[PDB]
Amino acid sequence: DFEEKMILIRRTARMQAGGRRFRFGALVVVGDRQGRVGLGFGKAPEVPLAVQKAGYYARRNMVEVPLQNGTIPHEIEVEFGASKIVLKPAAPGTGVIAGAVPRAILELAGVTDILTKELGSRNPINIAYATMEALRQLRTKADVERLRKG
Amino acid sequence: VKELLEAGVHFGHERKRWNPKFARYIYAERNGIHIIDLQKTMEELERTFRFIEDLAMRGGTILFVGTKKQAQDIVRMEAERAGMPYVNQRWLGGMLTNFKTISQRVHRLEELEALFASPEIEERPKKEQVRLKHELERLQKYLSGFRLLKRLPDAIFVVDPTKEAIAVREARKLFIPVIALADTDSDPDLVDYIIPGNDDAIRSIQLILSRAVDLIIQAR
Amino acid sequence: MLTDPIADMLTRIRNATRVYKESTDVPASRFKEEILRILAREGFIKGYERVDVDGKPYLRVYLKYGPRRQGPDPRPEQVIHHIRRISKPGRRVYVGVKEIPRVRRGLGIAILSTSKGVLTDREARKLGVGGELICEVW
RNA sequence: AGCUGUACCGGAAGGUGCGGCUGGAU
RNA sequence: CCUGGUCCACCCGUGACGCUGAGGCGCGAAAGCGUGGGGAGCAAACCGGAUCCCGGGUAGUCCACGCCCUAAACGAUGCGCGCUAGGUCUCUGGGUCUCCUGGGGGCCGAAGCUAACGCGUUAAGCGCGCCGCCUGGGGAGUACGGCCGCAAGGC
RNA sequence: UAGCGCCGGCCAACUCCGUGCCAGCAGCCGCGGUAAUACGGAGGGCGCGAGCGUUACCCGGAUUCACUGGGCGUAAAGGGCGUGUAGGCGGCCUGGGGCGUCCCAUGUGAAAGACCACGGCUCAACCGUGGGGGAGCGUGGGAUACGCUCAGGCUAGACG
Repeated sequence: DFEEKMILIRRTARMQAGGRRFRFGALVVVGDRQGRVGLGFGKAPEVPLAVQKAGYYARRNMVEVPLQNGTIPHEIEVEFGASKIVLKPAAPGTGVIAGAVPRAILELAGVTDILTKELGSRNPINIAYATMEALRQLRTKADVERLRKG
Repeated sequence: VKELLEAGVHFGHERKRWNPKFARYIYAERNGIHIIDLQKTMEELERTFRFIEDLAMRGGTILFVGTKKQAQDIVRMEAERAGMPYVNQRWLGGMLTNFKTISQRVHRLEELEALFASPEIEERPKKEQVRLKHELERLQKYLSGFRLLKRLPDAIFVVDPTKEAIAVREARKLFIPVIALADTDSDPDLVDYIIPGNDDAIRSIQLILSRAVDLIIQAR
Repeated sequence: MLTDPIADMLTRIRNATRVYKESTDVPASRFKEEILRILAREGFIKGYERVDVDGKPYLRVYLKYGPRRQGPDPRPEQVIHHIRRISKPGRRVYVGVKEIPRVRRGLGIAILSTSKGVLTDREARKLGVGGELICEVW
C-alpha cells in the first residue's frame, strides 16, 4: 500500500566496563506519491529491527500535503535547530531539484516540480525533520480564504 | 444555581496558587481566596452535560479518574452506578499510549483469578500460594475497575487536571476528549469540556459526579 | 526615544497575537489608521476602534484566530502568521510598478504607500503606480 | 585548586610578592 | 564643611528642546617611575636555618605633587526606547495601609529563544536607531613603520 | 583510422596474479608489512570519443564579506568607563513648496553581441532580414501617502 525509502543507517557506540556496545539507528520515509508522508527514526540493536521500528513510527506519523499540479502552493522557509530548508514552487517539466534527503521525502509526497535549498547545518536528521515540518506548514488559497473571510 | 453554593463549589484557592490562564473564570477575590463566577460555571456545565448525554445515548464510555484522597470513594461509588470503568488508586504511566502492554497484565489478572477459581491450587505448595496470592491482591488493588476496558474509551473524566496531568497529556496525545472538574490552579486550554468548580470540597465533587452519573443513567 | 512608530505597531500586533490576546492597544495616528483599515479589509483582524486612555487617543485593535485545534497543543491556528517591516528609517525602500513583489504567490499581501494613498500590492499594480514599501503580511 | 595584570629571582619541571577572577570543594 | 548622582508626591512651568556618538577631552584596582618626607606591622629580591617549611630583611605597601595608564577592568552580556503570564524573598519612598502603587537587588518559572547549558519584565524573547568588533588554528599581539612615556612599556 | 581516462568513499564501473610499510599511489580522507576491489600487470567493466587527460587562471559550490543573505553569555568577536564634535536616526495635528519618491510623454541608451520570428548556405556552426527589450541620464507635464523643508499649534518623549 505504501513505499519505503531508507535514508541512512548509523552505528552509534557507548562505553561499558572494558567494552563497546553498538546500536543502529535508521531514518525511513513512507509515502504513497499522492500526498501522504511519514518520517520515522528507529533505534534497535540490529539493523533489520531498526528498519522495522523506523517503518512503524513512520506509519503512525502521517502528514497530508496540498498538491496542485504536482507542485507546492507557495514557497516556504523553515528553520529546525541550526538547519534551514527553502522550498519554492516550479512550473511543470522542472523535476525535483533537491539534495538526497529532501528529494527522498518529496518524491513519496507526489511532488514532481520544486526548487529547494539547504542552509546552515546540513545534518540529514535535522534537514529531514525541517522538511517534514515545512510540509506540515503548507496552506492553499481555500484554506487561507476560510481562515480570513470564510 | 442554588445547588452549587451550599456544596462549596465556588470556593477556589488563595491568591498564590492561581494559574493566570484561569482569570476568565474568577468572579472576584474575597478574604484572600479566589471565588469562581457561578454564571459561567452553569453555562459550561450545560455545554458539558449536553455533550455527555449525546455521547452516552450514542453508546460511548467515560473513564473516571480521581486519584486524590477524598476523590477515591466518590469515583468508585459513582462509577459503580454505571457500566463505566474507573481509576482511583494510582494512574500507571502509560495506561493509554501503552494500552497493549497493560492489557497483557489484565489478562494475567483474569487468568490468575480463574486459577483461584480452580481446584488445582492443591498443587503449588503454600509458598507458591503465598506468592501468587500477594500478586493477586497487588493486581486487584491496582487493576480493578480499569478491568472493563476491552478497548480505548471515548472520553475521560478527571477530578484535578493538574493532579492527573499525565492522564490529561495521554488523552491529548490519542485525540480523546477531556472532561475535568478544574479549579483556580489549573490550565483551561488543555481541557476540552470544563466544569469550573472545586477539586477540594467533597460536597462539590459528590454533587457534580452524582448529577452527571444520574444524567448518564436517564440517557442510557 | 521611540524611533519608529509603524514598526512598533506591527510588533505590538505580533506580540499580542503570539499570546492569543483578544485585544491590543496602540498609540493613535492617521497613518496607522490607514494601515489598520487595509488590514481589516483583507480580513487579518476583527477590526479596530478609536478609544481614549487617560486623556490620550489610542487605537484598540481586535484580533482574529482560527478554530480550536485537536490533539496536543490545542492553540488555534494564527491568521497573521508573519508580519515584517520592509522600509525602516535608515534604509528606505521605494519601488516602481514593475518592481512590486508578489508575496506567497499572492496568498499574502504587501502594503504600499503610493502617492494615491495606502494601497495593497494588488491595487497598486491595478492602478499602475508605485511608492514606499511599508510591510509584507501573511 | 586553577587562571590572570604587573614586579623580581647568582636553589627556576619554576617560586614568591601585591591585587583580581571562578572559567574551583566547604 | 564644601559637592556630585538619584527616587517619590503635586501634575505647577517650557513646548520635541530628543537617542547614539568615529576623533578629541577627562577618569581609570594592583603593580611600576621621578622629586621630598615617613616607616608600626607585613613582606619580591637577598641572608640564614632542617629537608614546599621556619627565622631575619631592602624596595614596596603610607602621605604630598607629577608620571604610567594595564587585568579573569567579568554579568566574559554597548547605550536608548516600546511590547510579551505570573509566584516568592529583600531594600527604599507614597497612600485610603497586612491592600494597592513607584524605583532598585536576588530565586523559580508562561510564551518565546538557544548547538546545548541555560536566559526568561534586571531577556540571551518580539522590534526600531546609532556605535565598536568578528571571518580556521599556530607563527603573534610577534616584526616593521608611526604616535605616546624618564624607563618599564602602551597603542 | 580508434583512441584516452577511470573502476576504496565522494563517483558510473571487480576479480586473479607480482612485490609485502619496499616499489609505489593520492584532490581530501588516507592506502601499502601476506591478497591489496587504493601499489604493478591481466580478463572484464564504466565514461567520453578524433579526441581523452594533466597543469595554470577566473566564477560557482562558499549563506566562507551575508544589500538580497551571517554574527559577538561559554565556539573568533561588546571598546575598561564617562562627557561629548562631525555624522546617522527621530512623537501628534494643520497648511504651503514639490528636493527625494511615483506616474505619463518624448530624446538618447550607435554597429555588432544577448532574446524572439522568418530566411540563405544539402543540416549545424556561421550568416542575413525584421521585431523587440534595456539600467541610466536630459526635457515637458501630473501626483502629495511617506521621507525633506518651511509656517502654526499640542503634551504622551525630554527638561524645569
